[PDB]
Amino acid sequence: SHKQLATEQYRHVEMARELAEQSGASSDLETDHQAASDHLNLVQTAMRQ
Amino acid sequence: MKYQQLENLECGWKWAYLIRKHQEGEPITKYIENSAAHAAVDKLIKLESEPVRVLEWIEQHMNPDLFNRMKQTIRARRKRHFNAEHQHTRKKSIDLDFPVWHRLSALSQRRGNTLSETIVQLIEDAERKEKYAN
Amino acid sequence: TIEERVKKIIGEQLGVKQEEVTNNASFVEDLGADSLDTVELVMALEEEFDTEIPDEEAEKITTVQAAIDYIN
Amino acid sequence: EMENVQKKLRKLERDYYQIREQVVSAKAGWCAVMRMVKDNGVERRLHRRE
Amino acid sequence: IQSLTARAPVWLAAQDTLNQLCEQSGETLASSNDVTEYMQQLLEREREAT
DNA sequence: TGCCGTTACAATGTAACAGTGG
DNA sequence: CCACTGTTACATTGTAACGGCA
Ligand SMILES: *P(=O)(O)OCC(C)(C)[C@@H](O)C(=O)NCCC(=O)NCCS
Repeated sequence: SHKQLATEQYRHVEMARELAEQSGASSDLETDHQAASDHLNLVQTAMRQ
Repeated sequence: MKYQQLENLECGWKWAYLIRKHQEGEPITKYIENSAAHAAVDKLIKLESEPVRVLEWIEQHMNPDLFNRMKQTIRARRKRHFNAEHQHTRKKSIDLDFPVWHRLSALSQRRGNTLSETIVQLIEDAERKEKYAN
Repeated sequence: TIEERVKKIIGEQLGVKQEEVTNNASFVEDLGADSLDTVELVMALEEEFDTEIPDEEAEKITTVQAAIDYIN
Repeated sequence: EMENVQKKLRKLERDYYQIREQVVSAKAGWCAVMRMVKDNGVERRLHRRE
Repeated sequence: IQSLTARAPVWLAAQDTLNQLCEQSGETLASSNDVTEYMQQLLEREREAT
């Protein structure tokens, strides 16, 4: 059980790392989508005028 | 019933206890007259090496007021005899200065725990505080 | 020195004295300790040093010298 | 959930520790009695393996 | 294993009794027939000594 | 209830350590 | 040095009071 728990801890660490990677990806996507919304707004405005 | 009772052992215990009490001056027998008491004590003294007859001796001449004390003494003797086999089941006796004991007993009564449980909890909390700081 | 632990415990676990054990000999057959006795010896060594020894490492202590070799 | 199992492992470890002192003390006590009883007492008299 | 364990104590007590009985004699017994011839020799020695 | 384990004491005896002064 | 004293950490035995259980 000691070896099993240590190995499960290592597996847990690996999944935590990959989800940290996904969190970073989400932040980058958030920046990109902010830019996209700005572009949409711009376009809208342009259309109106 | 947790500890099995052995006759040739508990009877020797009872004989030794009664001889000790008699040597200490306790009135072993129910006979106020000194002659009958001495005769019964002599019967007991010569009765050594006998469980099946020391039990009968107790049933017949034992002082009524010592029955409870003898019973609880034998209970404690049995428990200690069975617990003294293994280290973890033994008990360690210490002496505590009166203020320290007073505070510890105050805590134990307050929390409803025994002295052992109270000290175990306190030591665990001390270790936890160490880890908190460390 | 610290080896005085091992060379003591071994004797206390096998009935031999401090000098009786020879580094060239083997516990399994040259000391008279059978499987159970050797298990007891290794487990007492584990207890003394407040450490752990898995089965695999533990099986390589059949010789006298090994008892210190893994220790020091 | 797994931290609870880690604590249970610590409990099992302390139980193992306790059993280990019991066993080592038993063997320490045994040593001397074997040494004395090897004066032909243990050959067949005491060791009533039955 | 449990069947053998149940059988064990009887066999062990038997072995101990037989070993004591044979060692008391100069001979070591190995068969029921052999015990019978030992009985015959015992009878011969008895009928002589008497 | 009466037995039975269990706790928390009390009283006394000892070994071991630390002090103190001759 | 050495002896005698003070102290701590036990052991050993006994007892009263709770609480569980038939
Ligand atoms: P040997 O006749 O002295 O018997 C030794 C033994 C089988 C009783 C036992 O102590 C032993 O040596 N077992 C080998 C190790 C083992 O089985 N480990 C199990 C770990 S879960």
